[PDB]
Amino acid sequence: TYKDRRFQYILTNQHLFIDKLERDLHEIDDEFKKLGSDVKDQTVRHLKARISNL
Amino acid sequence: TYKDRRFQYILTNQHLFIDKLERDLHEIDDEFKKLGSDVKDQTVRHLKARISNLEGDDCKEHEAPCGGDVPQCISDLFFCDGHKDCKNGRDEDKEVCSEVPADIGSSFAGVVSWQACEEATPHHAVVTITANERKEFFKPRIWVRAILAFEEEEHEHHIKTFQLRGYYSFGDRTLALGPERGTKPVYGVRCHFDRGDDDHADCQIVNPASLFVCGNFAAERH
Amino acid sequence: TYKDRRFQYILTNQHLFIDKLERDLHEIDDEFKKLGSDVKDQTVRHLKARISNLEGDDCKEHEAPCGGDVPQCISDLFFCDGHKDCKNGRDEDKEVCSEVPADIGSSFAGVVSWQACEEATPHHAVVTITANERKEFFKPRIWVRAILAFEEEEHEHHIKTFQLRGYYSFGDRTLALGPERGTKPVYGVRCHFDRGDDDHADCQIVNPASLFVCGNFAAERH
Amino acid sequence: DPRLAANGLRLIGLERKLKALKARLHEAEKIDPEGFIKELDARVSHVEGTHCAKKEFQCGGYDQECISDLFVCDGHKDCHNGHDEAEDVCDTSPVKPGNIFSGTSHWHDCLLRSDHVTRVVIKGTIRRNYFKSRIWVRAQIESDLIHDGKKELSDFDSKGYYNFANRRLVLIPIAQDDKHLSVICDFDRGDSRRASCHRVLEGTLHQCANLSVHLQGHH
Amino acid sequence: DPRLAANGLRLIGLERKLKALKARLHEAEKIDPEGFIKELDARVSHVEGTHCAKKEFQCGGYDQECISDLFVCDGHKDCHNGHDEAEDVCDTSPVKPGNIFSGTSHWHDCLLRSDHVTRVVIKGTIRRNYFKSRIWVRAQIESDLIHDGKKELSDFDSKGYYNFANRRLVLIPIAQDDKHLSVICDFDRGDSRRASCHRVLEGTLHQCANLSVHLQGHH
Amino acid sequence: SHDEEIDKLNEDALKLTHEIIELQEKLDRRSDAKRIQRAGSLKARVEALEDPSCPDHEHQCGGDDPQCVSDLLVCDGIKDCRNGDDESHCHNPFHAGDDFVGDVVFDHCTKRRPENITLSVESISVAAFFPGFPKLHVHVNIHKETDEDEVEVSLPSDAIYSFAEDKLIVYPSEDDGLGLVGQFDGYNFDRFVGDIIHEASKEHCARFIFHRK
Amino acid sequence: SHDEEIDKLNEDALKLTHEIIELQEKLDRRSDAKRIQRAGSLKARVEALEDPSCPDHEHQCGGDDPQCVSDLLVCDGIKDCRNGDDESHCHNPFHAGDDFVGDVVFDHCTKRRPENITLSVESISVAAFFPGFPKLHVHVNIHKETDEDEVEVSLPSDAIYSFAEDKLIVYPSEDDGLGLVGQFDGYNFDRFVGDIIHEASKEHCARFIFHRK
Ligand SMILES: *[C@@H]1O[C@H](CO)[C@@H](O)[C@H](O)[C@H]1NC(C)=O
Ligand SMILES: *[C@@H]1O[C@H](CO)[C@@H](O)[C@H](O)[C@H]1NC(C)=O
Ligand SMILES: [Ca+2]
Ligand SMILES: [Ca+2]
Ligand SMILES: [Ca+2]
Ligand SMILES: [Ca+2]
Ligand SMILES: [Ca+2]
Ligand SMILES: [Ca+2]
Ligand SMILES: [Zn+2]
Ligand SMILES: [Zn+2]
Ligand SMILES: [Zn+2]
Ligand SMILES: [Zn+2]
Repeated sequence: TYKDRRFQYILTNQHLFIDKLERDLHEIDDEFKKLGSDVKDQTVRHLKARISNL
Repeated sequence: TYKDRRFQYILTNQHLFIDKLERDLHEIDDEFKKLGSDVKDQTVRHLKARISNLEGDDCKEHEAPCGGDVPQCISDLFFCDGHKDCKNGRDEDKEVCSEVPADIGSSFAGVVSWQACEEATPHHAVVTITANERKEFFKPRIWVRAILAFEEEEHEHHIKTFQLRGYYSFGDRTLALGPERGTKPVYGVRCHFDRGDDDHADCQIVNPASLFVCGNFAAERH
Repeated sequence: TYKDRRFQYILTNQHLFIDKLERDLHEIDDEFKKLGSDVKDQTVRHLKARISNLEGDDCKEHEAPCGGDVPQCISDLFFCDGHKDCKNGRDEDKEVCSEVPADIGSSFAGVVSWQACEEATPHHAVVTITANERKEFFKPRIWVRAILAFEEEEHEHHIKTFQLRGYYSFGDRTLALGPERGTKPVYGVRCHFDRGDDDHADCQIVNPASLFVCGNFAAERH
Repeated sequence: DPRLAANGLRLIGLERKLKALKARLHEAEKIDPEGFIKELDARVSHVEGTHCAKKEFQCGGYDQECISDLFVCDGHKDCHNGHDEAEDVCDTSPVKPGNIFSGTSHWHDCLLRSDHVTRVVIKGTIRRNYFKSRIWVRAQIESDLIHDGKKELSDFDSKGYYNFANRRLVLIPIAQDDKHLSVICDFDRGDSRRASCHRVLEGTLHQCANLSVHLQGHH
Repeated sequence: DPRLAANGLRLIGLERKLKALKARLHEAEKIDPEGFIKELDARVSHVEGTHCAKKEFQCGGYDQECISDLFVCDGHKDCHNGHDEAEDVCDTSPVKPGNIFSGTSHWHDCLLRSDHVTRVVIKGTIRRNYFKSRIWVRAQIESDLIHDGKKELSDFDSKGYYNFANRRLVLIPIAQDDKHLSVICDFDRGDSRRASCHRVLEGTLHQCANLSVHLQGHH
Repeated sequence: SHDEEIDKLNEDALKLTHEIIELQEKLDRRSDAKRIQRAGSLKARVEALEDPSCPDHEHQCGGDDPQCVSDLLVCDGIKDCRNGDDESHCHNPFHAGDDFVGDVVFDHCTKRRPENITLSVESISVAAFFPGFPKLHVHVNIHKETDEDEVEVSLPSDAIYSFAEDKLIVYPSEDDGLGLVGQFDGYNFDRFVGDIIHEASKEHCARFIFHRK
Repeated sequence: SHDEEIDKLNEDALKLTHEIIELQEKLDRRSDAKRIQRAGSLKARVEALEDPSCPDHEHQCGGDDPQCVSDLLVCDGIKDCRNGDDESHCHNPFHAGDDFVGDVVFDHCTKRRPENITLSVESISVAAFFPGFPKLHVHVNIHKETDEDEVEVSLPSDAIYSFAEDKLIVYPSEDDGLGLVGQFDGYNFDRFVGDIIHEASKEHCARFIFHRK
């Protein structure tokens, strides 16, 4: 039929839109990962300890 | 606004749909490319030529076929003389009457299997057209001066060269060569251009007198 | 019915509209075809080659240009020997190292303007490679045996033939020929394949000793 | 949504079209121009014959040079044009193990069988690096015989060789005195997929059956 | 009307497209690949020069044969390759009567004029059938001079010839002692539409002005 | 904005339409009926050069698994080939009303020695119980104008078409042993070779190349 | 019926779309910017081989009606050519942030004798009252690794671009007479030849081929 292909046409490019969004999300997340990292809890513990001692 | 983002939402995933379609098209086209290819027009021309030769013709000595849809045989002496003697005019066709196989500088070479005369093993032979003349009152022949030469080893250093004169006949598609005036009747050459083009020929190195075949080479234009 | 004829009425003059569009398209396309054509790739190749030759190179004797985007000069003896000596590897390019200009059966012909040695008027000269050898331990040269012959009138019948030996150098793009072993130092030939292909060359018929130019011909592969 | 909707309809149309074209691919694969011409070249070349002796290999197609078939695909360039080592010539896929050639055997001598399926099943190949001129083939020959009302398989183990020069597979029955006839196949159809075969007596090469196999292949 | 209407919209789209393409034709005509290459060939060939004497015509482009320019386009094949009678060579349209070549004259001798328009107007041609090597041209030379605040036309009647071999139009002033300088144009741009000209003194060929005409043509 | 973007959309869509139809055109060129036909004609010439694959009165089913089948069993509505080839030839090249015009190749036996012969098909009778050999009523039309006279002729004749042999057999209508036999290429069907043969000596004495008019 | 006919319509319409876009593609190929550029480059080589058409310090307006105009009047916002050529060159190949990498052709005067030189454009200052000669601040970056050491350098330098000559002039930053001059093809603008010249002897002692990175 034709109406079936219209409905399927809507479904098809909502999944496409979701896929685009997913790709964009991955780009942004990848961009965020290149902001260094958080710090080793041991480095912080030892730093705090050194300050305390001083 | 919101309506703007709805419109933009429709635009965005029509382009997405187009992109998907494009990718799918590329897949299908790639799948089609892996179905081999079409064929070299030379391979087909030569195949058709070989079939034609195997089929032969009902022509008499001193006749040649006109070619075409309705078979007709006419004289050697009637090809390319400016008057249409074939019912379909093929004896004056521009391709049939190609004077390229007898052009100055034309050289046809190939490896020779000998059967007599020369006791050497298979080497190249080259025949080179050095001069030509096509008389305007008698156009069905091109008179040519040629040179037959043999490929010989780096050690020989005493190469053999035979000067020839003869003609190219359009209907026969034949280059016929014999000894030049006063030059010791050693060799003659018979080349038949039957591969469907002006660039390949079946040659025999013969005795000028008996036309006895001394050797054969498949000639190719270089 | 009537509704059927309305639907059919719509179909009928959409096909009519398509037909009009097709006719208009054909008009426009026909108008576009009358804007000349594109150019023969050979004419462009040869033009580029002529420009390149006029530009020259900063190479020394026994050097040849590598070609390419960053100019570099390397030895005659380094072209096509299996090791890349050019920064861009051009001295081992498959086109540069084409051994076609020295192929057995290759013949290059053209009309000669003489300036000495021969007092005849402009006729053809043909030089035909009859043999070759490319030593595997020394690949930058192809050693060739050739024959220089002259086009002479139907009345002469005593043609002159000169047997030559020499080499083809890839970097130089040069076919250099001199007298065969023990054959009277009369003529040598220098052909330069500088038209951008393996099919045309600027030749001089020279004295083997002095390299003095006796005559020039524009050679073409037949 | 102005005519944006219309364009959407166009896009559905294009999707439909693409689907249809992809469907046409199956039918398009049934046409092999290059292979057709290769077949005709083979058949014509057979009608022509050659000027070479038996056990000789003619170099080019038009070319006049002959070579011993003991030098064909041996790793050494023997033809002036190197045809004896060309890839088409030296293709080893007619006897690639796993290949199952099937065809109808038509008997007209020796045995009184009606027309029936035969399979040549390539089981193994050995190609000595010191003698590449030939491939030593081991194969199973199976025949579906509807002998006595019911069906019955008649199979035997066999061994022989594929010779590149004449494109010929010879299989004689391994230690099978039991009246199993040899098979000789010629891959003379321009490819490595079809062969013109015969069931023959090994000693005399007398042809007892006509057999034409094609690869098909997958049981 | 299902999606028939949509298809109708598509058709309007195609109509619009066609209109646009037809519009692009004008801009497409401004590009002449073949003519561009012919121009470059001309200019390069000029830089190269030739090995021929003056008053000689070199046959091909690479070709070594020379011919007298009295034999060029005379109706007889004189070149081994017949180039001296070729259509491009023998084209008579540079001096087709009705042609109006216009250009800017830049003076640097003889006269003290500022830059100004000059027209070479071809008025007639005679080509004897017994001597086709040259075309005898009659033409009008017009110059727009803004001499004294206001504009004034300076024109004179002239006569000369177009020589095919060197593609040169020579026009000397008809009985014009009145200090009108001759004009010499070379159609050296690969076409019959543009020419590199000079205003010269007839006796000495001294160049008093640089002038480059193009056909344009229609008053 | 709301027009520039829409126009860019329409444009990309047109370009996609173009690329798609391009693929389709490759597909079409590959399977072009005329090309397949020409291929068949070529293959047929080759087959003519080869030794017959079948006994004198049989039919080669063809295919990658060849088979021979009696000529009398071709196109009788019963599948005898394992590939059913005998039952798919079955399109008669002649339809009531068809004209074929043949030009002379050689000729040394016909009465009028004409330049050309028109063969007109007038009717076709196909027995339902024997469809493999349709019967035709045709007219052989000749028009020869010599010096002494102008002669025109329209000879009604009976014919049979053999699907097995792709061959038209026209039985003579006049008082000479002269029959017309049209051999079809196998693939063309718009051209046949018309040999004129003595019904008795089997001697082949004339040949015309016929084309569908 | 009402679907078969519609489908045939859609089909004919697709085929029309294809033919139309084909015409468009011919049009596009003819006017392809890259092709026109290459043509310009070729023409430029030819022009280089010819005698200069203009006095030492002037600019050829070009066209079918040539004209010479002072180099100081090119790209100053006032039309001096009759065809306005002096006022349409005016696109600076260098933008702030551009990198060009040049590979050595020959070299016998530079300090480090490097394989390659990166020229980085850092800023551009265009005087509104004198736009024909933009001033650039660029850095010449070299990185040479020998046996004894590894040397890296980034020499800040001042430059001028001449629209009249399609030429970048980089004034030396170190204590040698060594300046860099980049000649543009006239049509490329993604590649220039960088000659190194003694500010004094005018001697040309090094050449690098620079490409836009
Ligand atoms: C038959 O032949 C004559 C010439 O011999 C010609 O005038 C006539 O038109 C021809 N008819 C056809 C159909 O060829
Ligand atoms: C410069 O050349 C060296 C090799 O000599 C290479 O490793 C480096 O990447 C090059 N730098 C650039 C930007 O070309
Ligand atoms: Ca004739
Ligand atoms: Ca090297
Ligand atoms: Ca070998
Ligand atoms: Ca002349
Ligand atoms: Ca049947
Ligand atoms: Ca200005
Ligand atoms: Zn059949
Ligand atoms: Zn009747
Ligand atoms: Zn400019
Ligand atoms: Zn800085």
